[PDB]
Amino acid sequence: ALTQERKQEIIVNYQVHETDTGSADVQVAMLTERINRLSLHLQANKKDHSSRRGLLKLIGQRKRLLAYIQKDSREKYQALIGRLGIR
Amino acid sequence: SSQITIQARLISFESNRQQLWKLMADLNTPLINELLCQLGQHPDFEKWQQKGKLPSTVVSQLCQPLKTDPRFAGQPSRLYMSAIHIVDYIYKSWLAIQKRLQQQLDGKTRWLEMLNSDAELVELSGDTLEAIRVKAAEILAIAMSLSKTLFDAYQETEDIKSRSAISYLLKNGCKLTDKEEDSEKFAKRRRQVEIQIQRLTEKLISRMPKGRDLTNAKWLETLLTATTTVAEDNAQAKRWQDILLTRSSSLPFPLVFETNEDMVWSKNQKGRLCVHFNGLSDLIFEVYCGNRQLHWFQRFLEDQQTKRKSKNQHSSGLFTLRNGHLVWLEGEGKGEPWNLHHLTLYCCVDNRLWTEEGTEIVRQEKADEITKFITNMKSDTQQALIQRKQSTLTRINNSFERPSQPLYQGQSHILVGVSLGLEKPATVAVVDAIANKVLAYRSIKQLLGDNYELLNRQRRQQQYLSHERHKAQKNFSPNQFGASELGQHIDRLLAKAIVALARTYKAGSIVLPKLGDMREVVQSEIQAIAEQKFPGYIEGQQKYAKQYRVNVHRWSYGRLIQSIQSKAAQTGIVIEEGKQPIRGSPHDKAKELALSAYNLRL
Amino acid sequence: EAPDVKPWLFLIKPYEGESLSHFLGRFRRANHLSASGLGTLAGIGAIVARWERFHFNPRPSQQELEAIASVVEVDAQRLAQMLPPAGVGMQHEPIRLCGACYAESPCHRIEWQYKSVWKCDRHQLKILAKCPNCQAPFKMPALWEDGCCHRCRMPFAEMAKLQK
RNA sequence: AGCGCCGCAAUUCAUGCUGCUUGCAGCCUCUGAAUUUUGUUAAAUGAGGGUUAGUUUGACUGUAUAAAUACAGUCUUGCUUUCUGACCCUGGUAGCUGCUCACCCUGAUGCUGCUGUCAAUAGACAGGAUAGGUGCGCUCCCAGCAAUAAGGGCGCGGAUGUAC
Ligand SMILES: [Mg+2]
Ligand SMILES: [Zn+2]
Ligand SMILES: [Zn+2]
Repeated sequence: ALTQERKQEIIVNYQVHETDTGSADVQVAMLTERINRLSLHLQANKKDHSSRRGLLKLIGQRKRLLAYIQKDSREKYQALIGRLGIR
Repeated sequence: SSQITIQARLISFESNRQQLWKLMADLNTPLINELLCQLGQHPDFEKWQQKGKLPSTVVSQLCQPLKTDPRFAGQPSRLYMSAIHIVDYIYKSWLAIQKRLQQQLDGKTRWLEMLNSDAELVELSGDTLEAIRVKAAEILAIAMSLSKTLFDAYQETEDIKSRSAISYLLKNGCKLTDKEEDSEKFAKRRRQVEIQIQRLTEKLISRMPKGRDLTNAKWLETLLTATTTVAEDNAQAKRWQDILLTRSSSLPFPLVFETNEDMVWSKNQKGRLCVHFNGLSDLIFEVYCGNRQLHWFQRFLEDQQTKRKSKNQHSSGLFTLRNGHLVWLEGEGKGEPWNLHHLTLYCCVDNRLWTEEGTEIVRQEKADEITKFITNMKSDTQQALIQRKQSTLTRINNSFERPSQPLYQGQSHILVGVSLGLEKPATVAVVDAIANKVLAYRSIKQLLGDNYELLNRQRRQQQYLSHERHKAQKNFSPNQFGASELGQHIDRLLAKAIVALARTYKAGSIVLPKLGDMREVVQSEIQAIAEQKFPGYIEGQQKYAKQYRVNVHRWSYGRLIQSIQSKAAQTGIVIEEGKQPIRGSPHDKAKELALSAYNLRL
Repeated sequence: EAPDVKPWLFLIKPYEGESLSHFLGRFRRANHLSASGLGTLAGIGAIVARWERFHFNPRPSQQELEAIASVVEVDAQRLAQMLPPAGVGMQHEPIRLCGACYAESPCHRIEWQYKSVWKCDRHQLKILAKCPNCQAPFKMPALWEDGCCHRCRMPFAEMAKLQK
C-alpha cells in the first residue's frame, strides 16, 4: 500500500499545474511507483498469485496510459518515460 | 498386460541424496531440455511427423557432442543414456499422436465429401433413388471388412452412379434401407462431421514438448522486462503475461534404467535390502517397502545371486525385474530439495516371471522372437549383436527354479461380457455361448458388494470438491483438490470383482467394448444440437448440456478397461474386444457383447 | 392478397460512411424490428445484437453479410464498406462523434471508431468521445434514434461548436 | 417450490427360491433387477478443517479339497491410495502485498447463518460439528449484507486526441 505523503509527493512532482491531480502523466507516475514495489514483492514471493494478479492489471493500465500519451505528444512521452526510468 | 509397477522408498544419508539431486537437476534435466529443443529444430522434423516415426538413433547422435559440453559433461554414462531414453520416448509418443490425428482428419474429410443427401445423390448419380438402390444392391453383392471394401471401392470408381450407390450404401452402415431420409437428421449428421473435422484440425495445432526448466530464469527476466519496459504493442504484453502466469517445474525428470542389472541389489549387515545404480555405486540406497511388495525386492536379489552363482550361465532376459525408474516425489513443507522430496524407485516386473510355469511362457516368447531376429538380421558390431542374441537364446534355457503354480484353465465356450456405461460403469453377463444361456448377471451394486457406498461417495465428492475449488479459485487459494484417487479405487475394485467372477465360472475370456473416443462423439453431437437451438449465440451453445458433457469427460472407461486388462493378465484370462450394442439395458448389452465376441471368433 | 404486389419491406439508403451498427439500427426502426428479430429474420440469430455493439470476434463473415444482404437489399460488398477494411484496427467501447458531420448527415461513421482517427479532416475538429455538455458517453450507434445526448438532450449538431 | 441423494413401501420379475421332467411350471422368505410411490415416533444417507512409518488386506513350503479356499510351519519392511473409528481444532505474533469502495438502483455459482453466558451501542468469554430450510444436501430456497458478477443511474475536481 502507498502512503498519502508519497502519493502527494508523486502528484506534486508530476503535476502539469498545482490543481492537476489526474493527467495521464500523474497517473503513470502513480502506477510506476506501485509496479516497482510490487515487482520487488513478486521477486521474493513467486507463489503470491493473488498479488501477481494485481501486477498484470497495473502493467496493462500503464501500457494503455503511455500509448495514450505517446500519440498526444512524443516530446512529452519521451521526457516522461525518461524521468520514470522506463525503457 | 502382464507388466506392472512395484515401488519403494529409497533412503540414504544426505550427501548421497544431495549428489543425486544435483546430477539430476543441474545436469540431466538441462540435457533433456536441450535435446528436446534441438530435436524440435531438426531439418527432418517435418518428415518425422509424416512418417509418425522417429529414427532409432537421432537422439543418441544429438547427445554425443553434448556429453562433453560444459553444461552437461559431469554425468555417468547411464545418466546420458537415461536422458536419451526420456527424449526418445517423448517424441515416439508425440509423433504417434500427431500421425493418428492426421489420419483421422484425412479419413473424415473424405467422408464429408462422400456424405451426400438423397436430394444430392439424385443429381450426382443422375438416377432415381430406386435405381441407385438397385445399384447399391449389386455393389454390396460384390463387396461381400465390408466397410473398408466399400471405402476401397469408392475411391477409384469414378463412375458417379456406382460412386453414389456406394455413398448411399455407406450412409446406411454398409446396407440397404427402404425408409426415407429425414432431411433435418441428415443435415445434423453432416454438421457433426464438420465439427469433428474442425476439432481435429484444432487438435493438430498441438505444441511441441515443452521440457522442464527448474531455474525458471525466463520468468524472472520477463518480470524485470515487463516492469521496466514499454510494451511495443498489445501482443508483446500478452506474451509477457503468458510467461508470467506459467508455473515453475519443481522436479527433474526421473532416471530410467532399461538394463535390469544396472540395479545391483545387496543386503546390508542390518539385514535391509539395498540397491546401487551403475555409475553411482558409491551411493548405497536402502529399500523401505511394504511387505506386500517385499517379495518382489527379495526376488531381485535372488535372481541376481542365481546368475552370479552360475557364472552368468543364466540370462537376465528372464530376470523378474524388467527396468527401473528413479523418481523424486514432491514432499510437503520446506527444506533443501534433496531433503524435502522423497526418493522413490519404481520397478517394472513381468508377473509371469514369478512362477516357473509363467517363466516357461516367457522363455518361449523370448526364444521365438530372438530366433526370428537372428534369421532376419542376417558389420563387426552387427555380428556382435547376433552373438549376444545367440547367447541369450542359449541361456534362457537355464531354469531359475521358481515357485510352481499351475496356469489358469478357462472354458473357451464361457465368456464374461462387461457392459460399460455412463450411468452404470460396469455390468457383467456370464454367458454359456454354445448353450446361448446366461449363467449369471451381476449389477454394479453386486460387483462392488460392501464397497457399493463408495459409488455414491464419488458422485457426492465430485460435486463437493468441484464447488470448493470454484470458491477457492476466486480467493487465489491453493487448496484445490479432487476425487481422482477414489475413482481409481472404484475401478480397481470393479476389475477384481469382474475377474473373480470370471474365475468362479471358469470363463475363458472377458469381453470388453470398443468404445472408441466417446468424448469427441458426445462433444460433436451436443454442439450440432446446440447450434440449432442457440443460433449465433456461442455462450448459449456452450451452456447447453454442459453437465452431460462434463460427465462424459469424467467417465473413466479407459482406466476401468486398463484395470480389467491388468487383473485378467495376472490370472491368465484372455481379454477379447467386441461391439457393445446401443439397444437394451446394461444386462442385455453385456450378454450380446459377450455372444458377439464369441461369434466373431474366426 | 393485393394483386400484382411484390413481397416488400421498408428500405433505407446507407450514407456514404455509415457504420453497420448505425445502419442496422435505422433499418430496425424503419421496420420496428428488435435486434433479435432481425437476426431471426436473416436466420443468423443473436449475432445482430453482437454486431450492433461492434463486438467483432469473429468479424462479420461472408456468409452472414450475404445473409443480411437478403433481408436488407443492400449488397454484401456495400455492407462490407460499413465496417473497417482489412487490417484497420478499430475500438468498440469509446463510441465517438464529429457533430459537425452529424449536422450534414445524421449517421455515425465507422471511421470514428478507428484507432488511427482523432480529427475530422473535413471540419478540422477533434472528434468527441463523450457528450461535451454533460460528459455522458454516447450510446451504441444503433440507438441513435433521437440524434441527441440521452442525458441532457443536447442535439449532436449543437455539439459541433463544443469541439477542438 | 425445483434438483440430486437416501431409505421406506408397493408392483412386476429373474441373476433369487421350490420341484422332477434339467427345461420348463409355480412363488416372492432370502439375494438381486426394472427407477413407481413416499418422508413418518420410520431406516438410511449426511460435506467445517486437521491428526499414525497406525491395524487388516502378504511371500514361500507341506497337508486337504470340486474350485473357492482352509489348516499347519517358516519369513515379513516402513511404498502409493480408499474407507471406518478415535482424537484435536476453531488459532496466534511480526512482515510483505493484491483486489474493493463518491453516492444510488438491481442482485451474482457473491458473502454470512451453531450453542449458551453475558451484552442497549459492541462484541467478548466458555462450549463446539448438533451449524439457516427438508430424511439428507445444493450453485436452489429463506433472512441480512452486497464495493469487491454483470449492468443501469448520477455528482463535483483533474484530464478530455481513443487513456482514464
Ligand atoms: Mg479503452
Ligand atoms: Zn466532421
Ligand atoms: Zn449530454
